[PDB]
Amino acid sequence: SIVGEALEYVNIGLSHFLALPLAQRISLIIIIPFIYNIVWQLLYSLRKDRPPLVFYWIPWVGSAVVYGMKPYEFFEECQKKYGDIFSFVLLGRVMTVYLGPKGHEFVFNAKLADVSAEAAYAHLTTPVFGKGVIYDCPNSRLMEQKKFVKGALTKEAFKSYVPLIAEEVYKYFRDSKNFRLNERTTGTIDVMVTQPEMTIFTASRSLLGKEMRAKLDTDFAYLYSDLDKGFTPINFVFPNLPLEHYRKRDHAQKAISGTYMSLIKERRKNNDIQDRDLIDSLMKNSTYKDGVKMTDQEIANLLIGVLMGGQHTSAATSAWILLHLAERPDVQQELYEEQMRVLDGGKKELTYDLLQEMPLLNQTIKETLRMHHPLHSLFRKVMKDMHVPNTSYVIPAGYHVLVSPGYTHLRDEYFPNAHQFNIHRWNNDSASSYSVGEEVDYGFGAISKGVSSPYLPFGGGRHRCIGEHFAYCQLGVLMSIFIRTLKWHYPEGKTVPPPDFTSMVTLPTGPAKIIWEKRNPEQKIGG
Ligand code: HEM
Ligand SMILES: O=C(NC[C@](O)(Cn1cncn1)c1ccc(F)cc1F)c1ccc(-c2ccc(OC(F)(F)F)cc2)cc1
Ligand SMILES: CCCCCCCCCCCCO[C@@H]1O[C@H](CO)[C@@H](O[C@H]2O[C@H](CO)[C@@H](O)[C@H](O)[C@H]2O)[C@H](O)[C@H]1O
Repeated sequence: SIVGEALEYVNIGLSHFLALPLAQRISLIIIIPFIYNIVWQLLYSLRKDRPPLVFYWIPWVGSAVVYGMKPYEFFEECQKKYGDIFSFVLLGRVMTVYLGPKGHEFVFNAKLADVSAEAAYAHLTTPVFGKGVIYDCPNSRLMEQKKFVKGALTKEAFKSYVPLIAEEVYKYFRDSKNFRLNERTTGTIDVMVTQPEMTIFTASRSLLGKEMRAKLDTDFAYLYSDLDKGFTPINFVFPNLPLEHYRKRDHAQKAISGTYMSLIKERRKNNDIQDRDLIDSLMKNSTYKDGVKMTDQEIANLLIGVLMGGQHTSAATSAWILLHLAERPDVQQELYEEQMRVLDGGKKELTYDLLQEMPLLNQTIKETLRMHHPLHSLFRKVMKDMHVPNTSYVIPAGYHVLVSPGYTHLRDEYFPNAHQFNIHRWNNDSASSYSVGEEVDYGFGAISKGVSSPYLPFGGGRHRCIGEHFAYCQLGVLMSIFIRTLKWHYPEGKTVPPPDFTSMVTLPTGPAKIIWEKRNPEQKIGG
């Protein structure tokens, strides 16, 4: 039994390792994890209680590069080889993807005990929004925060928002250097300049109120830019680095939330709390069901998060709407005729109810969100082992699950000719979304119990979006006015750009320029 002499040579070998020249040591510090990673994958591949794991060369990094550049093309290749459930390594994390409607069910309807959104997202959002809200709090708090925000998102609220949003659009056409319709009949714009600007102007005026919109006409607007630059997927890896980008971000968060808090405290002092905006609403309705009240700081931080999330999804979407219509004068013409019919040649004022009578306009939004889901991947951290039904698979705690309704939006099996933009695929189905059957309430209102729809621009289950009707209201007013006021087209040789999958939303790669011209060159915008 010469295991003793073998154990002596183990200790001897461990000693001889340290006497290697330093280059051989570093070389061994690199070659040994690499070889072990390959060996580990080969062994892992033997497992039958695990989904197939995408092979990768660089330890820790995994498939990060190819996933980040072209996630849908990555998914399609993986789907061909391995089917609908497969894992990949992403910067030290194991991501289990479940494609298609069954994956929507597996992730969006997973048990609260099994998965955690806030554990996946906290580092992404908390340094931008501030503490105590959205993902920096337990799920039950998030549920009620969504309930609070929904209280300012009623039909009656949208009826008041429409003329406010319309006013802001017309003001932008009049005053922005990108347009100046009283002085120019044609111009060239970068839609990733105009649309983020129009989106924050319209959303601040309606959700935040006249005071906070007024602020955007000052140097305070630079704080919003500074905060917007902090809203980036780099926060997943580097939420805080001692650089200037980060300190500009933190400073802006303090100053913007400070501005909101100043208005909040001034309103309470003056007893000036009406039903004007989301701030009024949160001042009157922000008590959790255990009787704890949101602080003024948490109210402000929630306002930041709502406005920032709504900012990126909606600005990206109206950019894509403009870009797809720039090569589709037929759609512009069809939309214009609908406007003339619904609004009696323009003699009728746009109202929230009339927006509902504009199916083609709404189908255009719907179809843009099919082809351009602003969020290509949604994440949950796995908290308890999950059995994948009808498989032998178990997804262990410490893994992440990734769901991608945006991938299914682009599958021919569910949307024939899925890479053609065609608003008429939605004829007699112009609703922003539809609960086909039974409903459930997680704390913010009854929503569809099933999430099997191949079309889920707004997600589903407890984390489902509550801004869908605001987004359609905002996008609808904005596009109604764009269509009635302008025609637009591409400069020669340009077409729809491909998306940027490394940004917070799948926005178009730039510079994405269109040329506009006034339908009525003599139309003037008053005020
Ligand atoms: C076209 C516009 C929009 C799209 C496509 C969209 C999409 C989504 C999606 C897919 C989710 C689910 C996220 C997940 O499961 O991880 C979500 C959540 C949410 N969205 Fe939106 N959104 C849009 C606009 C807005 C707007 C305008 C607001 C606010 C006014 C908003 C506020 C929220 C909130 C509060 C949540 C809940 C997050 C959670 O429960 O974890 N969204 N949105
Ligand atoms: O903002 C994100 N998720 C919060 C969000 O739901 C966004 N949102 C939804 N509705 C409106 N905004 C949210 C909810 C409530 C709020 F109040 C504020 C919010 F903001 C998100 C952003 C980027 C990625 C992402 C993932 C992978 C990726 O690819 C990679 F890794 F870079 F390669 C790129 C981006 C995922 C989620
Ligand atoms: C015969 C004539 C008389 C018939 C009666 C007609 C009643 C008309 C009143 C309709 C009610 C709408 O009036 C009021 O609108 C505001 C929006 O401005 C809604 O307000 C809602 O949105 C605002 C703004 O986001 C939030 O601040 C607020 O917390 C929320 O409740 C009120 O909830 C609603 O009560």
